[PDB]
Amino acid sequence: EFIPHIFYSLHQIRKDPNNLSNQLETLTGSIRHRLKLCKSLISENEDTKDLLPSEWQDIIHQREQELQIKRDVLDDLYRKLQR
Amino acid sequence: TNSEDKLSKVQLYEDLCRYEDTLSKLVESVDRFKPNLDIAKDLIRTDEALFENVKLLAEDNIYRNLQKIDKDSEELDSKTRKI
Amino acid sequence: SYVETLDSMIELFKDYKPGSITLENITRLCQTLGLESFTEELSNELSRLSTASKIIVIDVDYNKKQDRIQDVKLVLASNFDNFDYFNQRDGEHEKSNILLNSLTKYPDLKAFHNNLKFLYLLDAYSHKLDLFKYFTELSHYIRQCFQDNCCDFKVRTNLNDKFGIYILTQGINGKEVPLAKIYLEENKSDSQYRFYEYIYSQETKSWINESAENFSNGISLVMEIVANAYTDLIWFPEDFISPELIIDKVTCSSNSSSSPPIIDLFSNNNYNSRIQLMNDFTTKLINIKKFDISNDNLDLISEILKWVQWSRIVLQNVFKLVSTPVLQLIVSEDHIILDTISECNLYDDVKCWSKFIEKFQDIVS
Repeated sequence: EFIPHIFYSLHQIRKDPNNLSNQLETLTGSIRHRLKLCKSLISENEDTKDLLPSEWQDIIHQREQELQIKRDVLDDLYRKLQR
Repeated sequence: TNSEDKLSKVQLYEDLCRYEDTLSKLVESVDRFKPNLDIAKDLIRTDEALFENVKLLAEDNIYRNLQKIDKDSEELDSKTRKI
Repeated sequence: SYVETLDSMIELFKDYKPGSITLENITRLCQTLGLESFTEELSNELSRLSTASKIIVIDVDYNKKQDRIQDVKLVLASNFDNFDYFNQRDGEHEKSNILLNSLTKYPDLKAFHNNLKFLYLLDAYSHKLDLFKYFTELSHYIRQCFQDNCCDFKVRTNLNDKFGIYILTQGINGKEVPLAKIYLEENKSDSQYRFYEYIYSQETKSWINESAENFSNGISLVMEIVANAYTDLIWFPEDFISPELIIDKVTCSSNSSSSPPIIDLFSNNNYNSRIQLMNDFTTKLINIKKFDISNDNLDLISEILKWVQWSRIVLQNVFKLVSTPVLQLIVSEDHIILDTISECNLYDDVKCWSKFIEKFQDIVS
């Protein structure tokens, strides 16, 4: 997890700038660490980057048209074979 | 090769990209010990946009259900094929 | 200028990302204001965060199972225990606690931070002037001053989970509308500015300083005009109030040409074809949001409010009616004349202003 850690470190930055430069540098390094691991984790996984809008509707339309043509041909087969 | 083209097509990829850019600007600012407000506010609004897109990704499951009904489609096709 | 810019950046960061309501963020916020803070375990299910300063003690009860604030108590170490930290709602038997509401009804710590900054201001600047006592009593003195001066204004404390003395008028629907908010602010301009106790005497019908020895330094009593918001902005004659009493002048920064919509309406020929508008203003109109009403300036509250009310009822409605696409309409600082048909001035009753606007609307429609 990097999201809550980024949030929290962000907030103690914005709450206490009066901390000595040591804490500021260390904490900024920590955020750079978290976003470095963030970009790495984005990098190795293609699926997330794909996740990271009409195509779904087109797939639904093709699925429903193939379903209805299957239903129609099965109805025709049922009607014909009963003789 | 087309994989990266598809990944660049979805908005949240650009979102992580300029979020990284904004933190790069912020770390450059703190390195110069000259914190510029606009960089930090840009960072926070970009983070918020990231998080709204994080919700927007979740409602995922529709594609998965389409995937299972697709497998149902081809298995029914194979069954009727051997018939 | 580095310190002033850094403080301005810190104020901006505090306002831009107030943080989520968590026990840790509340503790960090209190510590950032210099408040002493400790956490006690009252039970396996309940922890208390107690925060303290010179005069104020704030207990925050936290339910560990529900991840929620259960209660908030303010205690004063002053001889004055009667400080009102509840919202004034007419007809609810449950006085809703401002501090508890600021932590339970809001998504973030912004409401709580603003209320805590106000309590910390009273704490820091109270000594023999007790600002908790004086600020409580001031709401009664202002209410009396309006009764004695026949002003149709209602005084309420603590509106919408925020500390302040709110001045309300009756709106067109009998709904109460806030006109102004009175509160204490740190005097950024003069740390040597003496703030005295002024009491409204029923006997003299005037503000009096009974104890010139009772003062606080570096604090001002501020009157903020509550805009219902460019047409909803209140504009004042530049010479209406001494410039030394103006805390926040909305400078139209030099890259957007927003004259007062009033002055653009003296320049732009897009009028109702039935009205010839004549400007008789001698002064420029300025947008003022905040006034210093400290010390001898408490008499100005009634004059400022009468102007704000007259500007809303008369001026803004005249402008709205003239701006919607031959009688002479003269508009001055304190009087409006529609040829020989109707007139009204700033010193007339609200009933005369309403009758003027009704007649004006009947002619312009």
